[PDB]
Amino acid sequence: VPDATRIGRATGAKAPEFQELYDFDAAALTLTSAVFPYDSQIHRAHVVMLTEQGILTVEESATILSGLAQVDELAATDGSLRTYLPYEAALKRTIGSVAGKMHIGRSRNDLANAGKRMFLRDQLLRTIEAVIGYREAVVHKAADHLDTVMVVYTQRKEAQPITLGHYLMAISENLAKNLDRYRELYARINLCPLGAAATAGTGWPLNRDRTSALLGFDGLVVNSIEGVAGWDHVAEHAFVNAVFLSGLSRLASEIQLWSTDEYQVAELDASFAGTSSIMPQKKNPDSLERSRKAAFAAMGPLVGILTSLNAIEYQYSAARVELEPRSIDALIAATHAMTGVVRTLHPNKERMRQYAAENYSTMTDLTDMLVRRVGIDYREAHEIVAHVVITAIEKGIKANKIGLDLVQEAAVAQTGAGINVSADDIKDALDPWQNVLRREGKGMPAPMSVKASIDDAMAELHKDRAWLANATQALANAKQTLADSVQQIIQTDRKYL
Amino acid sequence: VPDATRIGRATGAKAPEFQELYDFDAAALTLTSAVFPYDSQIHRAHVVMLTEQGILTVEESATILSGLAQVDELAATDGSLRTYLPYEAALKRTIGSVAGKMHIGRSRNDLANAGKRMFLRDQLLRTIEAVIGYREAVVHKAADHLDTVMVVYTQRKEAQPITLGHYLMAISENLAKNLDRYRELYARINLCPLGAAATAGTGWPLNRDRTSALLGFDGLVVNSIEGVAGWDHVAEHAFVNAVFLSGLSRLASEIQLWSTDEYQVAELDASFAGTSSIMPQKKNPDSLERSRKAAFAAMGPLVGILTSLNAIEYQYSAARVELEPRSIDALIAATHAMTGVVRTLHPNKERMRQYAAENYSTMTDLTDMLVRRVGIDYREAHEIVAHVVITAIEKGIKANKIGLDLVQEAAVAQTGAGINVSADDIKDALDPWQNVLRREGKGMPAPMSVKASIDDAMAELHKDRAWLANATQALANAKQTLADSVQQIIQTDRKYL
Amino acid sequence: VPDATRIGRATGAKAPEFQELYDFDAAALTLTSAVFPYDSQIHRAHVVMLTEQGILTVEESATILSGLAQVDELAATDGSLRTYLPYEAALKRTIGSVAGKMHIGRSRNDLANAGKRMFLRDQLLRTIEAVIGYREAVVHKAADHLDTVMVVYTQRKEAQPITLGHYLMAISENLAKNLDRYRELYARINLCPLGAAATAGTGWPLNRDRTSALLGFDGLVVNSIEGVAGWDHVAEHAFVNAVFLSGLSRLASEIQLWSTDEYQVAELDASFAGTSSIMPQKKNPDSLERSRKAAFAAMGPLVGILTSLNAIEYQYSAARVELEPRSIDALIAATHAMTGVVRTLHPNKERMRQYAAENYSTMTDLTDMLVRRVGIDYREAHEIVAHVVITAIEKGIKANKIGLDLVQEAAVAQTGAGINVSADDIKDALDPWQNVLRREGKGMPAPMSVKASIDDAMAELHKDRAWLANATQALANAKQTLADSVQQIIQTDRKYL
Amino acid sequence: VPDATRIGRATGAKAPEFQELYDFDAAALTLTSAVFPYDSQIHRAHVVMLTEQGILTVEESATILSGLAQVDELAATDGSLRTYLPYEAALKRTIGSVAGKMHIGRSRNDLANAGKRMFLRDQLLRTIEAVIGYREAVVHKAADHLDTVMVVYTQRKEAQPITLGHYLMAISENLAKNLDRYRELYARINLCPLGAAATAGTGWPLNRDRTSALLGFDGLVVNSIEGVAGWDHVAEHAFVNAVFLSGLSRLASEIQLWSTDEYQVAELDASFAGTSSIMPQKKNPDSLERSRKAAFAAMGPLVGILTSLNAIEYQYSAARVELEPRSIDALIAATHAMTGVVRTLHPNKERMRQYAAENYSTMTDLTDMLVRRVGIDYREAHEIVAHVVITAIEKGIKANKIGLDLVQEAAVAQTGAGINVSADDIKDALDPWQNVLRREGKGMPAPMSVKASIDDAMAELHKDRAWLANATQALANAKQTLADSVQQIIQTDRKYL
Repeated sequence: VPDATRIGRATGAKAPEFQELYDFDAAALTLTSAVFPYDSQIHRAHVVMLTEQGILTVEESATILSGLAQVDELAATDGSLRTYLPYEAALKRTIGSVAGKMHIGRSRNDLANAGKRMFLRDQLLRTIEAVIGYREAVVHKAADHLDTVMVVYTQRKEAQPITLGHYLMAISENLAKNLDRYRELYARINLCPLGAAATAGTGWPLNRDRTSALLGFDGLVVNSIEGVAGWDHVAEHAFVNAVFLSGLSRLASEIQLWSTDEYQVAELDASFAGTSSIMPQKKNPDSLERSRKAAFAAMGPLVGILTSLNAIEYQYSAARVELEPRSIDALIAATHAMTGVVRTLHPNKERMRQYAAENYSTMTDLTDMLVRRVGIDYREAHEIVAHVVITAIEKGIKANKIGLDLVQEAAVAQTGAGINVSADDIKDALDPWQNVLRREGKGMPAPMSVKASIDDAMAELHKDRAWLANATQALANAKQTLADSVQQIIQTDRKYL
Repeated sequence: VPDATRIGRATGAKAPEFQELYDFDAAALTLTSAVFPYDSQIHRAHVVMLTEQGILTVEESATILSGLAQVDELAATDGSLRTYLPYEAALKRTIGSVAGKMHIGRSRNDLANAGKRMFLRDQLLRTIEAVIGYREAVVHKAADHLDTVMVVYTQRKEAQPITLGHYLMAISENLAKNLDRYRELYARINLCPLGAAATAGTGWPLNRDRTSALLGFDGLVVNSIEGVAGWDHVAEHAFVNAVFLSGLSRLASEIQLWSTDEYQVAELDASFAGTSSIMPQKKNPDSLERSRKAAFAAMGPLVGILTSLNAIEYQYSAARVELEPRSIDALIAATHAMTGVVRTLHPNKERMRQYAAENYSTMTDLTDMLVRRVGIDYREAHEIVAHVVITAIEKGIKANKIGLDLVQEAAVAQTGAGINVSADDIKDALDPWQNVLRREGKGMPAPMSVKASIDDAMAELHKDRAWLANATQALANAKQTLADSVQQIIQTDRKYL
Repeated sequence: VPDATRIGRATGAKAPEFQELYDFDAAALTLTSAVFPYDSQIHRAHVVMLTEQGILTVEESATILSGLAQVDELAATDGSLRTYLPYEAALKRTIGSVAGKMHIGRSRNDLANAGKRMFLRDQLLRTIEAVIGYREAVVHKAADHLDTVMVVYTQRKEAQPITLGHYLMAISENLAKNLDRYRELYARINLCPLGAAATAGTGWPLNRDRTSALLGFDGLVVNSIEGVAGWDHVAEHAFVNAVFLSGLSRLASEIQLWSTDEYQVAELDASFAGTSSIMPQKKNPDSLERSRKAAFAAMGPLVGILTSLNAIEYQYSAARVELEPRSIDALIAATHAMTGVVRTLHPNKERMRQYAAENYSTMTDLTDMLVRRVGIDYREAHEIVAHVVITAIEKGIKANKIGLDLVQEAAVAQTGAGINVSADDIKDALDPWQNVLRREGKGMPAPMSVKASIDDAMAELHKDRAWLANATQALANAKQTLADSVQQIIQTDRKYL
Repeated sequence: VPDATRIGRATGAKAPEFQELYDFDAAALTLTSAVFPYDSQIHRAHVVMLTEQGILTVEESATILSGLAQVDELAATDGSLRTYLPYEAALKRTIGSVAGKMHIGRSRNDLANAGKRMFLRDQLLRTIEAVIGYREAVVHKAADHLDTVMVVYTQRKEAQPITLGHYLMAISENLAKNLDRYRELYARINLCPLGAAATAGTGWPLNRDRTSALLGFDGLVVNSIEGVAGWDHVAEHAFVNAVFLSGLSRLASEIQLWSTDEYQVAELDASFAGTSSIMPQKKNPDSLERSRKAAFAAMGPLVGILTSLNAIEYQYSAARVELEPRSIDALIAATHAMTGVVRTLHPNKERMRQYAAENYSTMTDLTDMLVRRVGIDYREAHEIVAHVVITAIEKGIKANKIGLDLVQEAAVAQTGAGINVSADDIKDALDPWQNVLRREGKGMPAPMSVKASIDDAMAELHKDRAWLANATQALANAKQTLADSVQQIIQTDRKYL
């Protein structure tokens, strides 16, 4: 059965990144189902530590640890066993009374806090990976468009000449700082609240550093109230999602205006556009609009979370709003989709050059030139060139046909004085590619300037990937160390007692 | 004329920190008036740099720089001269045509972006100072209450025994991470977008590193689009305010429940409470409620800013919502007020000890004890002690009068079996101060454990102050260097030409 | 298998209304799956109208209408057939080319707009029903507590004596105005945008009034742009949910403070409370806190929707945020839960009377009495009674033991003058039940005053139910008329051609 | 001194409506200063009623009422006398002890609640007036553009031909429903909570209907808790502002795209555009962007208010966020500005007709035609016409040059079959003005259809104005009745005692 939406101008298949936008909603787990595997890790690491502290005998420990494996498999099909007390009770039906001892010196409060942190931890690494993939597409694309002269806009009005590479490296710098936000957040998420128990700790001599290490954390949430009452990292995760997607919305909006029937300076790749069920001519920006809709929706969780924190005391509370899997799934899908839009975007280079040359974005260089040559102040030069534009529009003269006669009229009509400049000066000022070549300082659109910041982004991307790799490898190490300690106890009990 | 609100039980004056809450609203500047002094700094630093680059002659430079001083003084009483173009025009009326040359290679876009950053920069240091003052009061107060036994709550129900020092050190840990957020933000605020001009730079050979250094920045916003289109730091500043104040709201809510007529475990200092104009008995928590109202209002700017970013392209845009002075003024007033509430809070130690001993917060230790002594699993022990509570309530027995007979009944009625524990074990378990002494791991309420994290917070506060001092001193250095360079040009022109 | 959470003090089963809070999240449909049955109604009504307009022959119509039945059944298990174009294509595989003609003069834009309206329509009636059930429990409960003297609070400080019936009738008045909001909204939701097609109508001679009537609408969205671009009713639905649940959060917070270990003026019914997995004494207000969490989350959709509307033009747009089934499901569950909390709430009448008599909420009547008897101004009387309270607290005198000596001291110590009142006046003023009986104006807690507004709420509830019944019956009528017209065409084609 | 921003292409003065956007921020009152005149009305009406109830002697009443006049004048320059207790104390310094008796049976709680309602009441009428002025400009403008053929957009892609009048009447229908929202809100704002006193009424025999009538209310907030705890009308006022401005943002965004350098289908009037301080060619849409920024900011108050309601009990609370004067002032300025933008907008009719004829918005009529003539299903016809567009773009054929050869190619290349239609059918289908004339059902762009809904909007606007007039006149009547009753008492005391 074919894809019934790939009709008319929607040729080929949806790009896989484009399809994500339609799939994540119905495939998203509940928070309960997504956190549940991490709770089971906590059960194992907590029991291991209880064993190493002499609170559980090695017999008791091995019986429990083997029960968790059995119950974990039951809960794969029985959703009711995914909250703690149903889980504990089913473990008691599987190995008996000893099951209850896995909760010594522990609570649902610090269990839930740790499990949700572990879930948000992986989803944070999942996000950093996607945001790195987003930046790479952006930077790779910039490197191919150092010569693609085009206008930049301000207030949705043509401003000055630049290049597509210049524009894309603004997104790279936006994404670099969003990656810092995410890494900063990670340091506060990857703290372990286990050992806080209900909110006040326990008399049982737990080793909180041990449970924290086995579960992949880089440190502890020290104070026990903060361990269960702390939620600011949930609000911050929601925020960074919101702020990052707002920049993604702006790019998607920028590209959507580029690809209007009236601009026609860019065209979406067919694999990222849909059609209309009624209007055959439509090549619709469904990818851009559905991506932005995910950006708008990220406002919701952030507001919900902060409202819930403003409404309570500094306590554990069941009234606090969560950051849900479906919210992150939406962020990932949009990020993947815009990664694809950017990689496959088709710039219409000739109409780009045309707008830059004809629609008066070069007037600033005409103004600056009068100031460089005849030495008038900028406000006066600006007033003359304004008259030039006003007159040229009235007379239908495109910017690149503006000449000496017209510049002389405006100076006269505005100051009574002529102005001492040559036809060649005007010609230089009105050449959009020279507008680019002259803007060669740090962060400006000249090729050697944009290439320089691309090289910097290359070096920064290598560090981004390195940070991601070390963080991913660290969690894998602790996960492997935990699985070893678990088999160690199960085999020790099997052989020596 | 006396303060007509200090009547009835509202004895003495309002605490000055309490009065701030009523004064900041009517005293708050507009964004235009608050940013305007920083724009004038930018005019000076930008002109200095234009001079050092040979774009302005030293004569032109000195004439401009002297004009800014004159116009700055005019604008102290003429509000209309506080936006750029009115300012430029009044400088032209004061020194003539040369005034226009101060805008060479510059725009209102990067001017405004830099000026607002400078304003938010100082207000960020102002906030860190207040948040440090908030943490100091919290930690100083904790150090005096290592022995103040009291219950901690979860879900607004008495949970386990702790101390006031333990509770306050949860706030200290919350504030430490909010200080990290603010310092992380500072690094992104203290970047200079000047040199971006409209959005694309300029042909004029500016030294952007020079203007950035003279104005106190630690680096550049490199890409020129990001220089004018970047706003994520405004949204992040709004967020950290929102999240930090949400924790402040929770403490104020915690203290407000403490000081209810029904709890009576704490009392606000008279200088932080008001009365009722109708009900003479009221000692009202106006300080707490008005502080929380500031926390709720901080939701607004954050949402407004992110909405505006979701609604535009990646451009300079006049449609973006600002972070207003009055919003920060509200944060500061609430922070100062809660600094005062915490310092002067009166804990009712005896009723604190009473609740801890009588209202069953010690039952967990009774449960843990059965598990330590007779070795039953925790779920079974928990079921027995639950029956103990149910029966003791039915019979009006306070927790600390629970004895061997009752524990034996419940075990029998629940398991058919007696339970092998002594009267002295039960007595230990039910002593609320021993509940505290036994919770002696990291982050737990035992005095030696709370004293340990106080010492850590002492060391962290010293670093907080050091970071603040270095950051404040750096801006003062650059401000002094700028003022010197300005006088240098004015005196060079006066003597040699 | 028993409910593993019903342990300790959590005796019996969860109340069914309480269980809803834990079930709705995993059971909630996607917007696609919830709107899909209504789209199929639209297909039928649209085709019927096309037939009555002579755009489809009766043969074509019957073939289509029979295909929809077949495809509807396929889509019950094939989720992919629940968006339009997959559905149309599968109808074409089932009856052939004629399938395409069901889309004549129609678009996905006005189809989706109408289908979502129909979904929100039923969910709005579902909400009004639940909110009526909420008000009935509130009013029924008030009628049983005209004598339950208790203090009302302001700023979480005891204010004046009232009764539980008085308090509950404030909620009834809050709910009456929320029912008006919902009915006002309904009139704007129940308008039909079908006939707008893409956004501009069509040349095909549709009868829009006909399609609107067959689908249960009370009128048209007239202008065709408004038909597809209109979304304000989605934002308003989100808002009323948010504002109504905020009042529900406040009641749940009110009851949660009532049921603290320190207040003890009310107790949740065991079927609406949980326990702790660690602390056996806990009787936790899970119902209240989880209900409030739904109130906080309703902030999200509202903000998401309005953000999306602020970010677009006045057009159809795929970027607009929806009101999702899971959001409404949360509202319903919380409303049902608080309906149960209110019905089964256990007021502790004796401790209610005790607080009212001892904790100084009667001082206003003491103040008013001095003004009635000796004729001093209220500010002076208020200052005397304030001194009375201050002294009585210092000396440990409960309010109801305040006598003539004390009142005379305070007047002397404050004015130098005695005060001409009798021991019996003071005794009257300090009797909390007389405080109630004297507050007998409109809306005040005296029994005859509260009974009067209960009778009014009875009459209003009868009208609420009548409006609901007429609105439900109207949709059922149109649904039946539609099903008849569909069978009419299928049988006409079967017999005569 | 001239307006230094009216330079370059910013010719003439700012339109006064445009200037409002820059003035309201610095001119906005605090909530305290804006509510204060209404509090003084309440003092008068409350005292009058106390007199009519025999609680005050006519001597006492006249002394008070004359004092309020004196103190009102003092508070015009002394801001400290604008909150209640400072005001009462200064009235006591002016007429003596009797001043205190004006507060009998009253509180700051119901005083503040009523005063803020009165303030929001007038500001609501102020808003309805502005929104009516907005709709009139929209409808007046539509009536002049029944022939202005232009494309409508969906997803920012050209959709189908319409007219400017058709588009504007979508805004009129949006505004009609926003006027209903505002009138619905008004009925809940114009209820009087006075008589509730602290929260529970009073023993003093007040006539609440009397005070309510003298102050212009149409009814009472009956229950006394609801009288002081009720805030839902504040949240609803914030919402309707937010939702209405979101529609205003969308129009401003629509017009801003119209007026891009690339669309050029509309141009802002010079009096509603600014220029750039650097780029002389800029004709910037400052009016549109600053209007949208007001729409985004209206998100803030709404969120702040609902957060504060979610964070408290159902009580009077000083923690509730207000709707501030500056928020409404922003709404009014934007509404006035867009009223001016719409009235003075310059449509470029020829380029409008050009886009409609050349850029393929007529393809739906080409598709519908194949279905009408040869009877193929819509999906097949749609696939053929899609191929037509794809081929015509490839070959550079504008829509209106599409002919029989091309249509025949596509049918063949897509179905193998030719298609039985004439050159004249195709020509009809591709004529954009006939696309309009054929869309002649309810709400469609045909002139006789748009003229019909203009006549309806005319009739609705007359009713809008009538409702506004009756509501304004009613408040003026009660204000005059109050002023009479006040002079009555002052003159009665002067003559007879």
